[PDB]
Amino acid sequence: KIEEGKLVIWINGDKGYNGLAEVGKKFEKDTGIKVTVEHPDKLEEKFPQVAATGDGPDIIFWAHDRFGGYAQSGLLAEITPAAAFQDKLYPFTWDAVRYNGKLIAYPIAVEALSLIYNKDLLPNPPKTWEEIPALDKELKAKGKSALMFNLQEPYFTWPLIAADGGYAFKYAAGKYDIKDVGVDNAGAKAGLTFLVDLIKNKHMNADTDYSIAEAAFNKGETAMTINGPWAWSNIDTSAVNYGVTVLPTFKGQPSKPFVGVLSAGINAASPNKELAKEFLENYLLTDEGLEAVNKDKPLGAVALKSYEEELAKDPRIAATMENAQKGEIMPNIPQMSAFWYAVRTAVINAASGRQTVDAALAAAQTNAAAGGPVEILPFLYLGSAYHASRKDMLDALGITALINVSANCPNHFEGHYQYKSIPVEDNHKADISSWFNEAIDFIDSIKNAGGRVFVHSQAGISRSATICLAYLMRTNRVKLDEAFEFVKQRRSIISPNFSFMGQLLQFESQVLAH
Amino acid sequence: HHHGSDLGKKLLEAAHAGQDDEVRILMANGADVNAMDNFGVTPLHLAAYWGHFEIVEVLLKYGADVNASDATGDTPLHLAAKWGYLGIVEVLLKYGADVNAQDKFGKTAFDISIDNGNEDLAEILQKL
Ligand SMILES: OC[C@H]1O[C@H](O[C@H]2[C@H](O)[C@@H](O)[C@@H](O)O[C@@H]2CO)[C@H](O)[C@@H](O)[C@@H]1O
Repeated sequence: KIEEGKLVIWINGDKGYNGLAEVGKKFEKDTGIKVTVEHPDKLEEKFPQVAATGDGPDIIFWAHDRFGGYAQSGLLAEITPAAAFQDKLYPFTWDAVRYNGKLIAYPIAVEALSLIYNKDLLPNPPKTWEEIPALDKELKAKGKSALMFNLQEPYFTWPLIAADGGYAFKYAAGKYDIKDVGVDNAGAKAGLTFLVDLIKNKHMNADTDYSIAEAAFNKGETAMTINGPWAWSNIDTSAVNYGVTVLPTFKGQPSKPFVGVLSAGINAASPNKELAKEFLENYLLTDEGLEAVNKDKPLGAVALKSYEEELAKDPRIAATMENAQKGEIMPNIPQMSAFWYAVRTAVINAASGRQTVDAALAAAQTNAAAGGPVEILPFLYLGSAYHASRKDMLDALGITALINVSANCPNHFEGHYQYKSIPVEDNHKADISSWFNEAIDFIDSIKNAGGRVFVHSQAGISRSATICLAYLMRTNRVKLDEAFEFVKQRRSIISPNFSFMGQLLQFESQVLAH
Repeated sequence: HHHGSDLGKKLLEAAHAGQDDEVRILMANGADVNAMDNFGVTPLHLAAYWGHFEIVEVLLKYGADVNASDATGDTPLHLAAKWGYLGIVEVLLKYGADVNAQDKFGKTAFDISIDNGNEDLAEILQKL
């Protein structure tokens, strides 16, 4: 869809959508172009889904890190600002939205996490992470706690993971090196270990999310939080006397927060690209437009040069910029998506005791630098014998059962999962179709118990793909070509051998007998 | 077995909170004195870490594993040495706490106490 003559805009629920909506009604007042600002849930996930099929907003707002992958998938329109426009914003904020040398979004404002603290509860914030257990013990005796922050989003734990040496993708020369990932190095392990100790010793609760941590701080229950400039408005409205300061050090090194550039891309499918350009360039990216958003929820340090006067006259912006410089600005490469999903899983699982730090981080390193079991359905995964040997990678996903589709691959962890053997070779003589019904019943029974099956073969290319297609075709009554494109979209190297294709083709005829 | 799990969780929370009478009641009703959470932390771990002397002593009378290692390598004596709990460390030792047990950083209770300025505790531990 996406209607001509209107603008729809998506922005995250923590940003100043009301103040953006006010810029939008200025636009409407002047142009008669209705502007609808929306803040959908899981916006960063939801946008590629809708935009893939030509739907979605006209303009999408997110930090720059997701935008390279949006562009790579053909979801974004190149932006072509005049040189006189490009000069109104800091050169480096343009760099953050530049992907293969094309400008793919408008930068708006620079974001970094800071340590926020209640000045009444804690006149002097700690300089180190190592101090925080002792403060929490003092504070707990008065019925408060030292620190609460969102443990469900890895962005909030990253400054500590990276302080001693963690990193996403190493920056070599002038390219990012997508095989050089620093998620399971000695630094990352040290940082995550410290966070896990905080929890196991009951200084934090692993269930804390954004809203719990904001409520606790803004009601005076907790002495410190970790959050960005958008959060300051709700503290103001509260009765809390707060400061924004340098994040504490860890092992004597500063916390290294990922620095995000809030950005606005134009949907490639929008028929209103010029309207979006006019709204963004001459209504939002002006001192008056940025001020309407900023009054609702602070943007941080806005990309707009003309604001270095007004900004930096705020100590909380100064604090943001100090944490920003101690950090690294996020890469925008298409792999950021898999990286974040991998670190999110590691953090939640280590924080919950479902995985040790070493198992959690190792699993995330492989998934980020190289890949892992591919989700087909929520209870059904597809992969290789290499994966079947990485217990950390099965556990990370919550695997409860495996279908080993091979004649020579051992069942490595028979203690810990339910195993179904299909002992066929990947050649023109194997009758894998003899096992389709057996395997579907196994999958179904494991699913009906809420578990997850990992189907693998030697390569994850032919034998296990063939089993996974047979499940889709019978379970949802779809043809082979439909099932094949669904899986191929998720695991691009699948290639059943010609005899397996025919056996699936014959199985198609039996399952859709009209 | 489901009821025993409930008792255990309350026991961990009571040992953590320093609720002496609650811990006794749960002991009387049959709580696993070595109940664990998903980090392998015991009620003895929590009582030692949080300075609940009376609770420490009840758990040990009831047969708590004095050298229990949580999923992370910490023993109750490591946790008590962290804060210089002379009284708690004394009974843990009385009950056979292992002065040579190492934590995830390779440090013993003596190392932990020196690293935190608990030097009174360190003179005690040094002779063992
Ligand atoms: O949690 C990983 C998540 O972190 C970042 O998202 C930030 C965002 O940049 C901030 O503007 C604010 O909205 O908080 C978010 C944390 O939930 C990355 O930008 C995002 O892609 C990543 O998934």
